[PDB]
Amino acid sequence: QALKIIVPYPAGGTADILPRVVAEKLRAQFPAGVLIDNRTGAGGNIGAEAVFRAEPDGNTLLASPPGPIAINHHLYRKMAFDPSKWEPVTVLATVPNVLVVNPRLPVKNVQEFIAYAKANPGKVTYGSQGNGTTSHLTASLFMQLTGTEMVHVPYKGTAPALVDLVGGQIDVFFDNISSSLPFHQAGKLRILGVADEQRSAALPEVPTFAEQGLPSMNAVTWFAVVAPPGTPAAKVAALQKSFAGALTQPEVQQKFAEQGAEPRGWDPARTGQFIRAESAKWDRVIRSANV
Repeated sequence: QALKIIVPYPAGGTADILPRVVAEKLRAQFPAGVLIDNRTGAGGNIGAEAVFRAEPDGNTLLASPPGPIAINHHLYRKMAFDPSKWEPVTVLATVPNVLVVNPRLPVKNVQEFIAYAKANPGKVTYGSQGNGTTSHLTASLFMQLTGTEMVHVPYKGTAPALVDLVGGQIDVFFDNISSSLPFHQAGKLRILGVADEQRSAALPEVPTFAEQGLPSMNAVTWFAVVAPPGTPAAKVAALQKSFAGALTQPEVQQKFAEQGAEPRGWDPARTGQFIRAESAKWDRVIRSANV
């Protein structure tokens, strides 16, 4: 019985790399092999649906960022499955979002940026990867927490947005840390804040938003494993224990750090609470801003 893990995003990105690094460590346990299948489309809904439908024996699993687990059903009018019915296994890792600005912007930190945005109401421009994306929703969270108003400029993905931020065609981007990190290290962008409960290992000198007085401003790309509805608890538990064991291995922790990723390996109970908490949080953000 081979373990099939569907990643509903292309090969070669973070969503693909993390479950692959982990699955490399699981080989001895899964003699019939561990197979990562990439199935792109519809915000992860295409791959997600294939797992949702599969036999709930724990040998078909979805390894995904949040979209098809906790977010999409708040964005998409109708979908082929109900995300609230996923059986949680684990969270492999978290990659925090950050507030990044063009260095000519005359702000040094979050409070200064907040003040700039309020003195220049409706004028500061933020890029995103498109409506409903993590960058769009993170910006929306920030604005609802701070009562700032900023102009949305949607891009086809991260690279066009990052190019415009570097060039100065937009003022700000709520990027994932690994995208912006090397630009910040070369002083070519300025990361003001990390939207997480603790600082990032990859950027020890940049404070969190909590430490800059905005403690509710947490926004991370979490990579979870979930099983089809009705997968038995004992199988779920055995799988999570296996994933947690791999995340211990130094080589896995190093390859995760290389992506800006903090390993988690949370137990099924913790994982479920977190997902349910995230669904609620992001629905609340989407309603206050629209889809």
